Amino acid sequence: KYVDKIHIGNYEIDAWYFSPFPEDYGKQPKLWLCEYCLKYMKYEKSYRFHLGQCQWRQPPGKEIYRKSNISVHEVDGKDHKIYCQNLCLLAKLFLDHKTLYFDVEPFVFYILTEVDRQGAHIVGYFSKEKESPDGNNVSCIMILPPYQRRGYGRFLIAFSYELSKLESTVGSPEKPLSDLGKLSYRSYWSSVLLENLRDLSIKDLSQMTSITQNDIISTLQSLNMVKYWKGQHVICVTPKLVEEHLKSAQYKKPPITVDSVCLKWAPP
Ligand SMILES: Cc1cc(-n2cccn2)cc(C(=O)NNS(=O)(=O)c2ccccc2)c1F
Ligand code: NA
Ligand SMILES: [Zn+2]
Repeated sequence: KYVDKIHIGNYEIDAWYFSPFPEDYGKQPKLWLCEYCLKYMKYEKSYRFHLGQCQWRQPPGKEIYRKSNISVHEVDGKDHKIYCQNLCLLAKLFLDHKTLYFDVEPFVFYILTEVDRQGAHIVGYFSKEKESPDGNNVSCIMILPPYQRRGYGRFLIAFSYELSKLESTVGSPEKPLSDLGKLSYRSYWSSVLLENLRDLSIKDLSQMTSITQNDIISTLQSLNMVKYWKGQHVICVTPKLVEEHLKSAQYKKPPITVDSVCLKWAPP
């Protein structure tokens, strides 16, 4: 019997996939997580006791982003081993293709939190290899289900690439991307490419955004905005074909914007 339902903060959330919590925790009906330190418990009474004991009101690590009540925390797998393992155990409940939850030292995690008077509440996260050989600026990305399809996920993609802009490199998410993930990247890419051509070689669109050319190209093929000439992909679009696509219904909700002004990060 596996964990199938968590209680975290003020939400109960059904599980989507199997997550390797220790067998004693699995056999429980419900798992109870401190929304700040991510400690998981088997009983409401231990949960309730911890709630009055817990002194954490925010994630560990450094607050590298803060605009309004949106915040992002940098947490190093090496410096916060237990926390990051709980994080991956939580994320595995909603990621089919994540395979890594105890070997956290090679990774750095970026926690997205929403702040109120009581504290900074975890919305989602993405992981990132300290040293990625395949040039992957994202390993796993996860938005908690009650926060999905409301901007936070795209915000993390943007934030992932702004760190890519500060390291002077291009990066692509590791694969396979989940179903919600595939649709969120194509949408982000489309929106960033379209609003760069309303405002260029493919190699230029690749350095101005740190999007890999394959991701640029494949998105432009999805828009029918690229011609092929003797083995080469060429952007072909009129400013009108950028503007209809840009104002089509899909790009109408006001996103949460990464204001680089408010990003207190420096490359290693
Ligand atoms: C990468 C990613 C992953 C997950 N996820 C995976 C497992 C569990 N969750 C959820 C989201 C998401 O929340 N997408 N919706 S969105 O942020 O509002 C949004 C709006 C416009 C354009 C692009 C996105 C997401 F982006
Ligand atoms: Na649910
Ligand atoms: Zn705690």
